[PDB]
Amino acid sequence: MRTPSTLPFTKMHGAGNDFVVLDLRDGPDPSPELCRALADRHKGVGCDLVLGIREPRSARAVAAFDIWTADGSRSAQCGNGARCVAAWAVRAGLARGPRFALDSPSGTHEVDVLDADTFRVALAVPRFAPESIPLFGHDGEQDLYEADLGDGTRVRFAAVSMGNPHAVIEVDDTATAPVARVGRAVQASGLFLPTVNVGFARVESRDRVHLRVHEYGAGETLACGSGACAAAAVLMRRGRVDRNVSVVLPGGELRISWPDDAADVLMTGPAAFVYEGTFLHASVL
Amino acid sequence: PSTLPFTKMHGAGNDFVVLDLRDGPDPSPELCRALADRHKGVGCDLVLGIREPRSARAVAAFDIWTADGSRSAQCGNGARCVAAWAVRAGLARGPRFALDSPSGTHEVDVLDADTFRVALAVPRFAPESIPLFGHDGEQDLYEADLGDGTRVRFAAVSMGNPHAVIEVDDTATAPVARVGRAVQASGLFLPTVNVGFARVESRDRVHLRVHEYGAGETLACGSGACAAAAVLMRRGRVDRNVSVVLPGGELRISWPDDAADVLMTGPAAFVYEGTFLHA
Repeated sequence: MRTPSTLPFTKMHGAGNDFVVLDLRDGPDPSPELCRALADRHKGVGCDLVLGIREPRSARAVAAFDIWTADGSRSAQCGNGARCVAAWAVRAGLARGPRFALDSPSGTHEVDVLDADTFRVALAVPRFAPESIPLFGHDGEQDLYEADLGDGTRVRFAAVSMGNPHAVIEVDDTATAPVARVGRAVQASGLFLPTVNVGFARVESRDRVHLRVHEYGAGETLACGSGACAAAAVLMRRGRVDRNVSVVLPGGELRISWPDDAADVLMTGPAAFVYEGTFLHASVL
Repeated sequence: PSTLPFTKMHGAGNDFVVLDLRDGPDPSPELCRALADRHKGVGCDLVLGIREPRSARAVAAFDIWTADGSRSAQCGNGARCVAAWAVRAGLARGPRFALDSPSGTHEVDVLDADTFRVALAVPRFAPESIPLFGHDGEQDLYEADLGDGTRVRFAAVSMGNPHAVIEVDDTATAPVARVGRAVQASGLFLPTVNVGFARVESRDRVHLRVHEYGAGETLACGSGACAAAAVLMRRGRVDRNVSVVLPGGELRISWPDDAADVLMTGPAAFVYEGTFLHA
């Protein structure tokens, strides 16, 4: 039922972090050229990430997925995307049952189906040691570190690795924060790897946290799952919120659970099917 | 109804969701907004709806909705995309035909599979036709100190919609959003004026950025390109056939004589076919 010259796809999003999902089983990977075209919001389809679904690699998983950014390069992990792959897998008959595993580029992740739209994904175990983030110029683990980013920009932040590095800055109001400017400053500070994602968090209660994230490469999007998990863990590590907490992002709301310091952070949230598509003249770019 | 077939197209990066409305209701404001949402919907500058023709001449009409669900009286790049759509659907057979827009009837020449020349409108420079306020009896280059401290020298023309055309030394560094909004709020024009920032490279070539009503800048504004060309032709600065380079692509503009329609040649592209799932 696949017309030659065309590429079927599914447009999805997880809390406004949006994806072009391809079924890559028994065929090639998309070239970088094709990924770039797919992600072009005006002349292509438009998305934060291209996700390609294949047969499982691990013994237990029901499907595997790979990830491409809007410039065509591969990416090692994605938070919101995993929920969309899970929903897509359920819809395609790949994944039956309340619980199943998915292979990402970097690991195998257990998924719980909470309802048709809601999926819970184990992401990673937070690492706080300055040595594992790495947090340069710091040796003792601390709840908060302090950065002099030049006169007029003094920043107090927490630090944690979720596979990717994260700086978490508490704010009076997130809608409000110099996300792009301070996020770029922290990224260029040399306190972290240049890949650090900078979150700006406002604690509404022990149950509810508001967050914006300046992400490496993309900059800010509507939702950064890794950053949400990082903000939650940091605020839990310092006793500010409960071990189950809602994180409110521009594009949607997630529920983060971290039952034990040695356990994986769990990320619950929505997955949405937006439209089905057929990209024309897929060989002509 | 349940799901909704659509076609995604663009004209020089000005992008559209095209619906076939020939026997169904118009998209609601709510549907238009969901359709235009780039992250949680389809994503487009405008929604276009194909309808049966109104004029004796045309093979099809089309209506236009903005990303907030309100209707729009015309669109230059969209017309080329409607032309391509109409050819593909078998509505228009040979290399020329007419299309009804919400505000007129437009001759289309099919130059090749992806290239269409469309007659936009006859330029009107009379201050009372723009309408120009405060002036409204004066036809020349104008100068005005806007309410935001900027002094601007600009030409005025109506292509159906109003246009202010400002010459600059460099389109890349021009204050398109700031001065474009200043001009719209000025009261020299209806708030609906599109504000162009044009650098003349040669008599054959013009670079342009346009601050549009409502949307702000996009990758291409066809009516703005026609307005900038007609202004610079009346000002004697360019030939009656001129290329207008926009952020998303290039258009070829011709205005054979002062009573003629301005003709706008440029690309139209099909990107993908889609089924919107509502749910």
